[PDB]
Order: sequence, then structure tokens, then C-alpha cells
Amino acid sequence: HGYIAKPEPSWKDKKTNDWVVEIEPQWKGGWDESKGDEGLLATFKELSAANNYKDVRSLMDGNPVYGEDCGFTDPKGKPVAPPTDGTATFSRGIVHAGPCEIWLDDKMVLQNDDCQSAYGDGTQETIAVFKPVDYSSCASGGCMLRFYWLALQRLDGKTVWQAYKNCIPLTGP
Amino acid sequence: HGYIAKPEPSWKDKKTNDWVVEIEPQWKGGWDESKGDEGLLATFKELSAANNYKDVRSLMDGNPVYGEDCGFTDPKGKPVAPPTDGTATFSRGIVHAGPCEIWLDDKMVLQNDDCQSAYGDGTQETIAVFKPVDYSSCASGGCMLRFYWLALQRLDGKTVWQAYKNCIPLTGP
Ligand SMILES: [Cu+2]
Ligand SMILES: [Cu+2]
Repeated sequence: HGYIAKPEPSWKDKKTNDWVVEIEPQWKGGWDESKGDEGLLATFKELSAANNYKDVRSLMDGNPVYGEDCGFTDPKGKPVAPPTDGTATFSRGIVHAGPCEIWLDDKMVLQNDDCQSAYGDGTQETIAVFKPVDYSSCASGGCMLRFYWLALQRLDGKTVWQAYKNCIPLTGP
Repeated sequence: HGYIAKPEPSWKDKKTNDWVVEIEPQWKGGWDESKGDEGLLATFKELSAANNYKDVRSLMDGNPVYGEDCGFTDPKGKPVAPPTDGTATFSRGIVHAGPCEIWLDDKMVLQNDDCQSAYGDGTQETIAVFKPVDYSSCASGGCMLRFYWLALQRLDGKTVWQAYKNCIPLTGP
């Protein structure tokens, strides 16, 4: 659960930290065998190479199983100035395994195969900070930050994928 | 397949009738279970209201799943004078169902839910003519015409959406 809090998104309705969708793993495999995050991430790594995976954005964009574009955030909201310290900040700590990435228009500016282990300490209470994030490519006149996170979890023995997506319009830098 | 031929477009590379993207339907539905172009249009109409649809431009602009702005046409191409007869002419007949629209800068000057039935006869050989089109709003010093068409078709039983986009720079009246 969670959303990018800085820079600050607008909301189609109200603020929520919920996932866009929660679905069965879209690639057949031994997901349910894993007792913990290490196993899930290993399965993801192998099965993604079996399924022509590139990145989370290429996986989700254009496929309605992953739910609506931009999730609960509003791409048409008033654009905000990005942070000046080369970061983005999450609304909470990252407590699920799985890959995440930040895009500024068509440029991927941050990516990790396991955002949980890279940007927080795995607890909810320590706020996750994404870094480095270079906003310098943001077109004058403005650009769209997009966050994508595919959380992998085994929920009482049954593995699910959750898709988290934010769109956050920025002013040019 | 096709492009607005009058007024005359310029091309990033070479003239092409092709679609910008071909994607699965972006709204989950009974596309494949319906019959004929009429079934595609009735599904589109009903799912439109489920998915907050306004118009084709609003669907496509700012969403990379619908591919690059202006498609294969060049917005930095040669400015051309608009037709004097209150029409735009396509490069061929229109042989796929679905909505299309013409814009002059931020003004929508023509929209139809099914360009196939409104502007041609369903065959490639009867040149489609869009009408009525009023070019009188074109700023002195120029405007940009934009054409948007979301084609709906079944390809060996599997429904796809295709995006066609043109931009054509016009001289001012
Ligand atoms: Cu969660
Ligand atoms: Cu075609």
C-alpha cells in the first residue's frame, strides 16, 4: 500500500493508498511454493524472462487486467513543482516485495527489481524515499511523472499481484 | 487505413495510410461475442459511459498507449490553405467502424460516432468526404488541424482498437 506523496498527486475522488487491482499472477508458475519474499522475487525473475518482460510500465500499459491508467490519481490535476533535492517521497514505508519504477514522460528515471529492499527498511513507519530522481528532463511547459509498482505477496498460501499506479503532473524545472 | 488528404499533410518520413497503434480494447467487454460493425459500435457506446469517455482526442492525447502525437504526419511541415468548400477529403474510402473527429487548434469542428457510415460507403474505392467543416476559426498566422479516429475491428475473431492521427498545419484566413 501507499502512493507517491512528494511530488503531490491530485485524486479523481479522494486520496487512497489502495492498489488499482489485485489479480492472480499473470504468468503460470510455482508462485504458491514460496514462504517469503526471496522466493517470490526469484520466481518473478525467472518467469519474467519467459514472458518477454521489459519493465513494469511495458507490462501494465495497454492491458486492462492491470486496471485503469493512473489508478486513483488525476493526470488532469493542476501541475506541481517537483522536489529540489533529487528525491521522491512515498506516503509510508514499502512493506511488499516487487519491482517499481518512476517515469518522466517517456524517460525511465528510477527502477528497481525490489523497491522494498532499496528504498525503505521494510517497515510501514519508516517513510520510503526514492533516490536518485533526476527531474532535469521535465519539458518546459511540464511533464507527467508516472509511478508503477507490482507488489508480490503470498496471502495465506495464495500468491497475488497488486498493481499500484500514480500519475503526477509536474511543472517544467 | 487512410489519412486526411485535403488539406494536404506532410510526413515525418514518407506518406503512409497505416495506424499509429493497434491495441486490445482498453475497456473490458463482450467485444468478441457481438456481431458485425453494429455490435462493435453498440459495445463501444455502452462501455463509453462506464469509462468516463468524452471524445477521441481526450481519450488519446497525453496517453502513450495511443502512440505518438500526430502519428506519422509532421506538424512542422508545410502550412497549407484549407479547402474553400467546407469539407475535408480522406485519402481513400473508410472501411472500419468507429468514432472520428476533426479539430482546429482547441476547437472541435466535426465529430461522428461512426465515420464509416457517415462519410463514405464502407468501400476503399469511394473516397470519404468529411462535412460540414468550418475553417473560419483558423487564427491569422495559422492553426493546426488534428484528425483522430479510433477504428474498431475484428481480426480473425479478435477485436482490436486502432488509433489513426494526423496533424496538418494550415495557413490563416
Ligand atoms: Cu499493501
Ligand atoms: Cu485499416
